[PDB]
Amino acid sequence: DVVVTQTPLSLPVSLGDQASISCRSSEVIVTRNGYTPIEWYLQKPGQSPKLLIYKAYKRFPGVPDRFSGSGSGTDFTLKISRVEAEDLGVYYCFDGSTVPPKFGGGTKLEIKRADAAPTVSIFPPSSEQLTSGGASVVCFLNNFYPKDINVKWKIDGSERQNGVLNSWTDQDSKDSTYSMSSTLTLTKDEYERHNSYTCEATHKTSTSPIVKSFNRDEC
Amino acid sequence: EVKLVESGGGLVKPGGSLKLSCAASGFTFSRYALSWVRQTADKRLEWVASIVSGGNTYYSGSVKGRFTISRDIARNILYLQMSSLRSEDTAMYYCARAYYGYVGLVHWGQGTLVTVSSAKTTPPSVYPLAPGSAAQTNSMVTLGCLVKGYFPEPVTVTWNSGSLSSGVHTFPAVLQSDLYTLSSSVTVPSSTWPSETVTCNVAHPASSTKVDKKIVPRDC
Repeated sequence: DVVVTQTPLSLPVSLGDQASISCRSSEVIVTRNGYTPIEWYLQKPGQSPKLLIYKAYKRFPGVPDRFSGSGSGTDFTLKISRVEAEDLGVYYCFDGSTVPPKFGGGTKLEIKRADAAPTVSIFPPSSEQLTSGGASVVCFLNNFYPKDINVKWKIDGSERQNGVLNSWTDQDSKDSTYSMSSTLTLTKDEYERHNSYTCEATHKTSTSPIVKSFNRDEC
Repeated sequence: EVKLVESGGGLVKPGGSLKLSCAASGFTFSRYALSWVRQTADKRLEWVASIVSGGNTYYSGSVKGRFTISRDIARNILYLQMSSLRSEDTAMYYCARAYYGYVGLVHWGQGTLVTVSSAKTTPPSVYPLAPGSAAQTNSMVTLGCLVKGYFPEPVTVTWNSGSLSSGVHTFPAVLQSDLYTLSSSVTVPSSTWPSETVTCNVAHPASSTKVDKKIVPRDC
């Protein structure tokens, strides 16, 4: 059986720079002149995967000449001469030397951009939701870079490290930034036993956290 | 032009069966190898099966004996009969044609969604996310909609029927207690809302749901 290990999982690169993605099959492929079943695919955000390279080095029509494949034995790598914003997406290699063919785990190509602090906005539960007996406090941290960010909640001053879920958008297609949502969920009862709710976030762009909060005692 | 459209996806309970279809056009159907490839949540791609011009079929071991790939050269249709479905079979299924011979996979269809679970189909609850007043005096204002408790995926969200494209962030759903919840935020100039109407449009085809929710300020 063959197992294809693709690296890295995420590849950050500046526009204009070179990018290199590696795939290693657990089985050495044969052929220095007799065809090589190594293919490369790219799946753009929200789209279906598409063929870039086949036979290890041939470019499918439509694929920019910036892309090129190379390899020998167990190692194969896809290369981009100089990255364009258009290359954002997930790239996958494919080893078709045996049945069944195997795909590499995929490499997320991330476009580097200047650092940016998030725009934080907190939101109390809708009156409609309280009527139904539920209480979710939502917090948005939008348009920041890099992706890693710290989000700590505080209720009347006490950190709340439970009941808080997260979700992150993929790299923005317009500005290359990342966005994140954090949702603290509770029952109407639980929610009403306190008045002070805080969404605190510390991002690498500043040592001092960005605090955004509200008190039930207001609108 | 070469075209391939998958169909037949839906919710199915473990142990059940479902047959997927892949309608083709724009090429001599009989001449090419056709394959089904699936993609799971972890965004991982998994080759599932293929059938070549000569009639031979091939399957991945995790699917052999359960899934049956077949084609009707007469009606230009490719199929994938699934049986003894397992939770791990949940994924987006695409069909793709060989570029030539049995080389490459091109013109992938948009794919059809298959969800294997015992959970029932339930609509989402839509809640408005409005500013807790706060004078603002700021150039931009951020609004949003919390879409809670639905199943199965997916749910689409638009604002003002698509009129508001910029400043939109729709977050990926999270599965909690076999129920999905996601959110969407939109950011417009303070001179746009509340003077003009801002409505999020939520869709949940599974439950034939199409709901509109107007964001109104929290009176003070």
